[PDB]
Amino acid sequence: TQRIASHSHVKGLGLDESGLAKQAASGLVGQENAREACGVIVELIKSKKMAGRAVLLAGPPGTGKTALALAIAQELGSKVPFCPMVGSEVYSTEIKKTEVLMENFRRAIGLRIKETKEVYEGEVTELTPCETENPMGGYGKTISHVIIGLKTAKGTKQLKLDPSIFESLQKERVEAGDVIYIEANSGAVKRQGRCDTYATEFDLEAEEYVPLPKGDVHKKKEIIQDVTLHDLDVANARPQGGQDILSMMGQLMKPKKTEITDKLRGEINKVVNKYIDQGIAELVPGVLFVDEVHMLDIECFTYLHRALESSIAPIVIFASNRGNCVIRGTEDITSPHGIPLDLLDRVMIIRTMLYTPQEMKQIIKIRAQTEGINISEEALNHLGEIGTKTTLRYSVQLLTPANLLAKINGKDSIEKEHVEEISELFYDAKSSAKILADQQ
Amino acid sequence: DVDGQTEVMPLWTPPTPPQDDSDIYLDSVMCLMYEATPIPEAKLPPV
Amino acid sequence: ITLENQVHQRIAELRKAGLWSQRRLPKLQEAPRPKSHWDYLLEEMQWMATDFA
Amino acid sequence: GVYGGDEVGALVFDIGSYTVRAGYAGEDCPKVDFPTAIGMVVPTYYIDTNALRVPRENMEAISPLKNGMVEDWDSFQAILDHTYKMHVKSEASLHPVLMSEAPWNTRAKREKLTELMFEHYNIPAFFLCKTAVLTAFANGRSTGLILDSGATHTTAIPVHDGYVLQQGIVKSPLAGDFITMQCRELFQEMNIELVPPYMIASKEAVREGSPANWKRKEKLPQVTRSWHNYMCNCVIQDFQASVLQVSDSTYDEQVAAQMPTVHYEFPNGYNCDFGAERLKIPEGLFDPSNVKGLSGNTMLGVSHVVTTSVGMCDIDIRPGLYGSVIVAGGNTLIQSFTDRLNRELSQKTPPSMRLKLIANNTTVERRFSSWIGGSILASLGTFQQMWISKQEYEEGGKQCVERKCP
Amino acid sequence: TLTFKRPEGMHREVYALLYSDKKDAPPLLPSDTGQGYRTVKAKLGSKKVRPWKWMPFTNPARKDGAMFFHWRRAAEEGKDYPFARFNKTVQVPVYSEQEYQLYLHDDAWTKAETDHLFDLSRRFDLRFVVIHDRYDHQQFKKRSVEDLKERYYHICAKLANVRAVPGTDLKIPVFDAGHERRRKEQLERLYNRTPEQVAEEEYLLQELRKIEA
Amino acid sequence: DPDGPFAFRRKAGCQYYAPHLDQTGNWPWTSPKDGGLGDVRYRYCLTTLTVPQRCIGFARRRVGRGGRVLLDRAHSDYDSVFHHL
Repeated sequence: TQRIASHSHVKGLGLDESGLAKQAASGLVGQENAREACGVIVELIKSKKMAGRAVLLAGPPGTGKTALALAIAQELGSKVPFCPMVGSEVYSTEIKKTEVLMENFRRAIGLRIKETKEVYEGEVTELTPCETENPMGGYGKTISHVIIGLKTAKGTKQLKLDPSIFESLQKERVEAGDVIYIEANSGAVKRQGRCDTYATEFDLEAEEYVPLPKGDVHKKKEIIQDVTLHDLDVANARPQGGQDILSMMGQLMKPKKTEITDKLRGEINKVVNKYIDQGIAELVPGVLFVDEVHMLDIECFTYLHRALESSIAPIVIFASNRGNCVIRGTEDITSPHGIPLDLLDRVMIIRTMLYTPQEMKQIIKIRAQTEGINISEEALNHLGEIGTKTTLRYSVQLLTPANLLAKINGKDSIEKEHVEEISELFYDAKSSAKILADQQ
Repeated sequence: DVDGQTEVMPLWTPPTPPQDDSDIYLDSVMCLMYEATPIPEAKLPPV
Repeated sequence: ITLENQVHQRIAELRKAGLWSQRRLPKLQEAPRPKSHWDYLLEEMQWMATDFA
Repeated sequence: GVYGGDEVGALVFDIGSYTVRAGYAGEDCPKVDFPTAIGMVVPTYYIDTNALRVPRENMEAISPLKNGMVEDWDSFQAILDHTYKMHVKSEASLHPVLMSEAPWNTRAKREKLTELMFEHYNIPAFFLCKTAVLTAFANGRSTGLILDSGATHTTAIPVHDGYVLQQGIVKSPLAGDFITMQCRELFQEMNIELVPPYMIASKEAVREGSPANWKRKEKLPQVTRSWHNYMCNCVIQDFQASVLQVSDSTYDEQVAAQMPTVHYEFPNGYNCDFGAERLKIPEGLFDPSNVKGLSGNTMLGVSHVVTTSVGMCDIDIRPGLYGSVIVAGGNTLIQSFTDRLNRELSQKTPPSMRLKLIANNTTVERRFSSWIGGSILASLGTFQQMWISKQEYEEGGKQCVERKCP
Repeated sequence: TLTFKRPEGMHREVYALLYSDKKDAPPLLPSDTGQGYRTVKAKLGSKKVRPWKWMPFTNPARKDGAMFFHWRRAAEEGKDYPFARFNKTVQVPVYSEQEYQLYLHDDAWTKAETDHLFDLSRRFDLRFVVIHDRYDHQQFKKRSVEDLKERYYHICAKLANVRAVPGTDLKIPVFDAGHERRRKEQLERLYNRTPEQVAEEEYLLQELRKIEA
Repeated sequence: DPDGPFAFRRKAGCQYYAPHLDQTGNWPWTSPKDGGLGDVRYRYCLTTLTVPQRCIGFARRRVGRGGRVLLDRAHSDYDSVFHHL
């Protein structure tokens, strides 16, 4: 089976068609107001009209604010990009902090390129030149066409090509029985190999007797590939051409990250707009999720002031649990959520609440179902009491050890005795901290 | 087709003689005017 | 609308006369029979006629 | 398990008034097809076209058949001897024979035929089947109405489960011979002297409607009137096959006159373009009441023959008859015969019954359906118990054919 | 491995006995040498045919023991003919003259008529239309209908079955001849309608169709 | 007597076949379910061969004389579409 993670039970926000929140749906329970707000945010993202609008998820630890951001990802599907990052990831040794943020801003903007081409392929059979003697003058022998006959699986057809193909034709070194590839706009020939009909208990060739292709001799191919703007920046910044010595020199010296200039960003935006206008590309603006945003420096926040005001920027989701805490990079400046007030004015704040014991019990039952665990009612009630006493996440963590303990004892379900034993083998942070006074 | 439900192409073979006995004979001409199977107990008259 | 009762009345006359084809009597089921030699011969005849054509 | 068919070395003979069809079972067409009419000199017999068409003194021309049944057994025996010697080219004691017979053949002729084949030719096995059943079998049908328009008769024969329903048969004499007589009357009306090919030594081309320019052979022997009439009818049959055409709807003279003409050249070089008269002549098959000099309005058209035959059958099988109308015979090969028949039957069949004519319009399928059905039947492995054996004949005599060949 | 297609996305199929249309393409026959003889020269050359022979055979379910000839492999000479397994006979009852005295002739039938009926039933496998066609109406009067023969065959079979079995009861061989007679009479009365009456029925059915919906 | 003499007076122990009222019947062959019994041995269906010759259109499988298995074929107006489909 697939491995079970902390947020694997989350499948969506569980909202009505009207956008109101069900009490329990899609793996989430409670946080109805926050989930309704997240519903509004997914509608905002799907509208694709807005750039740089930002959201802060704020509340105590364990209130599922990380889960709501992942629920937003599930509602949007795999088409829309969703870039998760931690605030501590900006501290790179290779590039400056503001470059890391801009790389992740661009990673969240997607692009579907839908280029089309039409081709001809199959086994060559003719290599037949036409002839008309003279080019209306003093003459030897003139061809005026080249007849090329292809057959692959469905049938056979003859093509009277331009005579100019002949140079490229022996440049590719084709002969009868080979199989080729020719593109319609350019007429550029490419040799793929020769058919498997001259194979099957011959073998011994590096070219491979490539099999006789399936389908019609004439094909129209529609290729769709998904790509981010950061991928375009990285690809266009480098000299990838192997024919230059400095490219293969790049192999030995380390290919570190580099601080991409705004000129390249502008040119890539220009060509992307040209592709969009001409109809070859479709833009898919996405989401950047910055959890543990309090770890960022004052420089990072002050750069985000400009970055969020851009017309190119994606929707950004921040998450924090700090109270009135000192801003990193400052000496003594306190602010709510460990974030400056100037950035806090630029975000819409979604509050998350502490859970009731019934909600804790319901979440514990959901996690037990997700982990493939059968738990009795009294065991579930005792585990909910433990979660009320210590923490939801701690009580959730005790399910799998208790199930293992029951399996060791031959039983198929968790009773109260197993959770009681596990709660004394393992300790929570508060109980251990009280013990630290005893053991200094 | 759909989620499975595979079919095998029929083969017209010679009459392949019988084993044991069964109600095999069917008057194809009578099927031009009447159904192939008898009416169930939805017959309206009691008797 | 007034001729609806007339339409019902004329249909009743046809039913009494036995001319209403929707009220045909059903075919009595005779005793079932296993297929005989001649039936298999006719099946083989159909098969061979298709082969010939 | 089992296998498919089985081939047993059988022969199939289908003898009509116009031609004799014969061959080996398992083949899809008759091997040979030569005229049934033969010469007699008195007796010495001349059979097949190469010997028949040569003029000869005092040679009469006859047929062995009358009303689809054998009358002259010596001529029939001569035809069979010729077929075995010159065409089949094999000894008769080795090959089973399946023979076609008329639907209305009497018992005595069946007994006489069985006695002939077993005692004279010493064949090892014999079977006798009717034309309609084999015509149905050639099209893969066990039930259906056979419409056979040959030379002598136009007959509707209902068939059900491989058996002819004899009480549903309707015979009419309006067939190819009647059409030949009407063509003779037409040429007499047009003052067209008909010269058969044997009298012509040479000819010269002439204009439309002008007198012929031809030289008569001087070395001819004096020939009987029967052979001369047969030779003339051979010309008129080509005229039938070429020129005649059935009207798609009921004949109107003003509509047929506007149709394009058809050119025909006679053997002596006389030629003319034929107009509405080529469509007026075959209309008598469908509406004989308007025919000139015909004996009374009592006789039936082809469509009325079909409907009368179907109506004389049991009500349960009439859907199966109208749902398979199998048209057969050489006289049905006149142009637009089948379309006219289909339209007329559609106008007369009840709407509750679906009408379906079998697609059969080729010379081979129309003329040789009975032979093809005989070959099919003799090729079945299930059929091989149904032969009358020589032992069965010697034990039970010639009467066993009534029990074994219904 | 090998695919045939009956798609929902196009949704059509055709049926035919011999062929659908004169424009139908010819069938595809098996062949080994389609790719040339040199492609398969070793495969054929590494094998030798089993001999065949033109040979006598017996028992197609014949009573006379006559031996006909056919082509089969020479190793298969003494095998019984496969097609004899098709020789299935209809189970028509038989009776003696003593037993006929309780199949008593109704003062309408005779012993000769009943024997003629059962002979035709045995010969034609209870195809009662064919038996009716072949019935000797001249010697035994116009019985006709097919129901008066079906019902007498079936009552004789019911009485015979009741005699010979120590105890039973029988449902479906209770032949209701009057129902069949009325059915065929109704079918005949519908058959002989003129086209105006059929048009009248169509008009009335269309009126019911339009007024009920 | 609504139906006159032709009322369906049932008899005990008998079984009955209903008539075709909505659509006229037809044979087992040349006859889909839109008209008659569709015995599948007479049915042609789209078919594809492992040798690269494509969809051959509508076809049945039939055993011929000699034990040889053949493929019948039926004309369609969309055969040009079934080819390069």
